[PDB]
Amino acid sequence: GKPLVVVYGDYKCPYCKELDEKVMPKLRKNYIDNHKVEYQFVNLAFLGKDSIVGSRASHAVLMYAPKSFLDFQKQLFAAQQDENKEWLTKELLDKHIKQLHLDKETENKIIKDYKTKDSKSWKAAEKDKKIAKDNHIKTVPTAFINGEKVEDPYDYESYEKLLK
Repeated sequence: GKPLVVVYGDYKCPYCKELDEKVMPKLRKNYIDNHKVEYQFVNLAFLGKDSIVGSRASHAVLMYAPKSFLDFQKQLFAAQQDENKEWLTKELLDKHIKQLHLDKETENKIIKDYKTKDSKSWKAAEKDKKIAKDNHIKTVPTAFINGEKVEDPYDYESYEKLLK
C-alpha cells in the first residue's frame, strides 16, 4: 500500500527540533498532506518526566484532530526549552492545544483525554516507548521508510530518494 514514514524522537530533543524545522515543511506539502504516505512519529519520551506528558497531549491531538496534528508538532517543537527543564507542563500544552483554534468541544475532549489515566492517548504514549524498544531504536532522531533507513534524516531529498 502507501509507503510508511516513521520518525523516532522526543519533543525535548534539540536535534529532533532540527529535523522538524528542515524536513517537515517539504515532506508535508509533497507527500503527507496529499496523502501519498502514512506518517508516524514515535516518541521515546526519554528526556524527562514531562516528556511523556507532552507525548500524551500530542497523541490526543492526533486522534481527535488529525488535520491539525502537523501544525501542533511544528508549533510545539518551536517552543522547545532547555532539555533539563520540565517545560512540557499542562499549562503550556493546554495553551498549545487552544492555539489550534479547534471547535470548543474537541478542544475540551483533547485536553481531558491526555490528562486521564489509561485513556487512548495515555496508552498510545506508553506504547511509543515499547515500539522504539522492540525496533531496537538506539539514537534519535532517526527515520525509516518501509523499514529502510533514511540516509540523512535532516535532508528532505534523502526521504524523497526513498520515495521516488
